[PDB]
Amino acid sequence: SETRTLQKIREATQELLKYGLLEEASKPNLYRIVLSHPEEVTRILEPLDLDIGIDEIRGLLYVKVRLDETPAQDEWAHPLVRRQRLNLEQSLLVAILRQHFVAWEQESGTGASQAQIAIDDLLPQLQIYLGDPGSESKERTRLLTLLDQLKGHGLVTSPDAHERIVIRPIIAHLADPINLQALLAWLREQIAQQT
Amino acid sequence: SETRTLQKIREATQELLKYGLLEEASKPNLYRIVLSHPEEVTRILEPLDLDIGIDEIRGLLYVKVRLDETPAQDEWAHPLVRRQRLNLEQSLLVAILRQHFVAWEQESGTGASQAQIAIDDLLPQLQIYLGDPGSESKERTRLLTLLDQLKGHGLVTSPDAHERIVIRPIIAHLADPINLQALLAWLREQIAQQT
Amino acid sequence: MNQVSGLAGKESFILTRIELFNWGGFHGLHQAAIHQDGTAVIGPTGSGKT
Amino acid sequence: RKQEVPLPAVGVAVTGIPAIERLRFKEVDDEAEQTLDLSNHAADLTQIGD
Amino acid sequence: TASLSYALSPAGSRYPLFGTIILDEAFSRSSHAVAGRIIAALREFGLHAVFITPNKEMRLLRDHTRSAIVVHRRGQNSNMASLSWEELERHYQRRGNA
Amino acid sequence: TASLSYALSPAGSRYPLFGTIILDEAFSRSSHAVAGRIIAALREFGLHAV
Repeated sequence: SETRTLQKIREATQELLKYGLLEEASKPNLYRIVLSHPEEVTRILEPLDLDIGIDEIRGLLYVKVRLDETPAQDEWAHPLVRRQRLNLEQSLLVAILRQHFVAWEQESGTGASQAQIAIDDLLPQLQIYLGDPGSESKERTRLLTLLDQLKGHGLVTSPDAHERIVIRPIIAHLADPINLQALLAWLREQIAQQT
Repeated sequence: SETRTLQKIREATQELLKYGLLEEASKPNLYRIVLSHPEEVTRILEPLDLDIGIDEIRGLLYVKVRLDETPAQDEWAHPLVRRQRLNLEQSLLVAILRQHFVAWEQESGTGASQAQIAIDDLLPQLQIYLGDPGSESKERTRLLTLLDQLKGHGLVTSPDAHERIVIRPIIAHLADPINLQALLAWLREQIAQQT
Repeated sequence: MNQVSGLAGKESFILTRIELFNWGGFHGLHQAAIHQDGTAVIGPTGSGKT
Repeated sequence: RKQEVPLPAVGVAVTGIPAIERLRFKEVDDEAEQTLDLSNHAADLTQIGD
Repeated sequence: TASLSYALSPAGSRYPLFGTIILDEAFSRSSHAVAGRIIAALREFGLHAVFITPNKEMRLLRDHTRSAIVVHRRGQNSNMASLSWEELERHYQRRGNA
Repeated sequence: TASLSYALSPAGSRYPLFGTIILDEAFSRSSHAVAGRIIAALREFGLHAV
């Protein structure tokens, strides 16, 4: 009569949805489970228009909005995606983060999600763009506020005791060549009208 | 590679997951569709341990954890459905609205279109058990705030154009109306004794 | 009949006590004693037996 | 220049699914008296009709 | 009853370590002889037993039990008591004259 | 019994045209006075009972 999906699959898929992504070094069991039935996963999510990418070389999985039967769309407009779209202020930090991530990867390898940075290093970087309001309290406040927003999108762990943070590797799949290209195009478009 | 679920069913599913509800008053054609295709629905939901409960009298579809019987933890724990315990004000309003729905269906039968209830009478009813924060303005403001929160849970409409409101048939299936009525009678008796 | 009564108390835990408190209609604390050699129970419909 | 860009949507979690079961109501404490009563009472006394 | 008795008899014993059993509507479907057949089988199986009835067919209960537990309702209140058959007989006789 | 009287009686006549009813294990679990009250219900409905 009934054909209950593998309860293990049910656990793994429901967890993965609960967090939007899923990292091996943290929760390897459901991670492997989804690796075991990526097709079943997909068909489970397909009605929802949610689809799973994969990164074995770093130990990651995650959802990403499908683009079918209402072509393309601004993905974020989907009902189920649960947060407000990134905003180029965030993106300004995002680029810096990605730079550090790839730089550390290109010298420690791809064998860990432990790409780390100290908050104070960011300060000069933003200081150039967001300027220098000359009060560490204001700038560091805004810095942590940005970081908070990002952890809301899951990209970066919040500060630890040592004022150091771990970049979540999902960052990489956000700072895509293709997506970066669409972004640079739209940004040059903005430049052309700002002038 | 894979075929794709019927677009209408995917639409109804996604809406029902955003709002836990689908209704003849909101997506009536989706309502007809899902009624003709409930097996598809439940099949989609069951990997997530989700399943709809239905109400054809009141034209309401709604969700409900599908987990099985005799769990290891006496009550279900579900990775997605986080639980809330409402503040007394909200719970009281819900009990009020619940007995309101019950009375309306008592006098008008089951499924009869709800009559609208006036903020003008609500503020008294809140006054019955809540005293006074300092002004009628504060009473009305917090009443509308809690009504907003309730509409957030989909149990009521928005404050209408005439400072009345309408009840959502989801009330017909709250968690435990016995908790509501015990508290309501206890509250009125307590105030009657205190005065 | 009586042989099993000897088996009772010797070989097995024979019930002679019950205490209840605000259970069903039994308000306050009640208690009735079973008899270690067989006991009946009797009362009108809906009196707290079940 | 708080302006939204069309970056990809990766890490889209879903949670807080609005299921009615998640609702629970305030634990309104009622402390009319303490639970000190224990007596056996005469509620185990017998008197019955026809 | 047989399955229960053997199940309750620990290893190295044929009789139920937990001797007591409950029987609601003890005999609400059988006549006293057949009910007595149950009585014989049950008791023979090493079982200490308790029996219930909705105020019906008291005779067999008096025959093969030593006491009763009288329970009466009053409004919403339930009341219990444990008596021997003879005190109940005296109480009944006190009612009989009326 | 109320429903069976409903079904068995067209409008107008105070009694159903078929007045007989059969009861297996009639009263097998009702206290004596409870059985009497059920009987009274039968009589109120005005039926010939077995």
